[PDB]
Amino acid sequence: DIVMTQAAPSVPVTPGESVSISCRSSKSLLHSNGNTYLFWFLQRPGQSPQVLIYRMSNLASGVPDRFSGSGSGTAFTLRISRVEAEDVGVYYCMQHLEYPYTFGSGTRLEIKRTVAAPSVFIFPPSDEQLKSGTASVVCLLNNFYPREAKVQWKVDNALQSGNSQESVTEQDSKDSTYSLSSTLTLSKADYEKHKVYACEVTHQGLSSPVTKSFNRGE
Amino acid sequence: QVQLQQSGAELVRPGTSVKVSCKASGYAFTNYLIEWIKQRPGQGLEWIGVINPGSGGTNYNEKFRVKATLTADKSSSTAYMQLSSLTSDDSAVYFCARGGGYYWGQGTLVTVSAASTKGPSVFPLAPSGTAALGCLVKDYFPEPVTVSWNSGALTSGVHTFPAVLQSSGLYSLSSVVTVPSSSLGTQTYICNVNHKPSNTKVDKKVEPK
Repeated sequence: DIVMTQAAPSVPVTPGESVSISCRSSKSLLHSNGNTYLFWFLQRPGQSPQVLIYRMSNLASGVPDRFSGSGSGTAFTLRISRVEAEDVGVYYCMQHLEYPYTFGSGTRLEIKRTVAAPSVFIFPPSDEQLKSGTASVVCLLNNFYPREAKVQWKVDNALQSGNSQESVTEQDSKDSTYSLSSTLTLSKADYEKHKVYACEVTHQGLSSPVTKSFNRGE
Repeated sequence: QVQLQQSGAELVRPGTSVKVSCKASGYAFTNYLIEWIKQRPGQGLEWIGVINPGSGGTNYNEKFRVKATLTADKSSSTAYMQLSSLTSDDSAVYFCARGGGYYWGQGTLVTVSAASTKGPSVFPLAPSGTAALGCLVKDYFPEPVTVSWNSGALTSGVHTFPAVLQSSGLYSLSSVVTVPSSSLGTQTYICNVNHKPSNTKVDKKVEPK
């Protein structure tokens, strides 16, 4: 088969600047008809892929003129000029010369915005959930940048281990931030043996960790 | 305007077969090829194969020759992909695309599992000049759950997080929204949760406690 390689799993770009995304093939994609059968696609989160460039260097119908493609037959570059916050997503190359058709592993475009510390919020378990016998304590880290952020749970000031789970959003297409939720799960019986619940957050935008907390029963 | 409409999400048992469809409209179905693509969760694109709906001719990626069968019905402008001997490795989103990749179907999620369907419990994340509130959608199977706010009227400031798979084998997700603190006494906030696999529709009002 033809192996397609994308050397960068991600590339950071400040809005307004240009970016190049590379792809390589293990065989020439040049056909004897003179065309090179290399395609570039964009895939936004939760959506189907969308074509950007066909036959290595041609802009597909309806794609902004800030996108361009070029290449040698075995090495290819997708160039995006004046990168916008909305350009976040994964860019894949694909060869359409020989069966089986094959795709590169994708390059995520990460928008480099100003560093922003998270706005932290803590939510105790609802009384509705407590009636059912379980307690979920939620810590929200909202609209921060960069992606990396650590959340530590403390119960009666004691650091927790093995009982939390985190989920992170995709980079926002307008403001270029991430949000994160951490859930600490205990039984209702164990939740009621402690008074203080806190989430401590570490992030580049904070000079020292931020803690949000509540006392059970307010 | 062209459309490739794919069949809905499928929860299917291991060892069985699943048949997904891709109905074309807005163009002459028999004049263009249909290609099939697999995307494992959080992973890249894998090409399965292609069919010419006019001739019935097919080509398969060797990796899918045993598992996949591509067919097309000219009378209903529908392309079909059947996958056999299903394993958890077949759990993925499958896309159909018109040859060349300008037009694509919306994808069909296939979950291969012997686990039972289970609807979620929805709990409020009550708000404490901006306030955050939300809903915790707990203990459901399979994916997906969708969440809207105020029947779709509230979209700004909403973040619906990816679901997490718990140790129990059940999923959970949270959806949050930030709103002006001044609105908490005058505006009703409702999270509309839909878990189509279990026919669960919950419209939970989230109030300051």
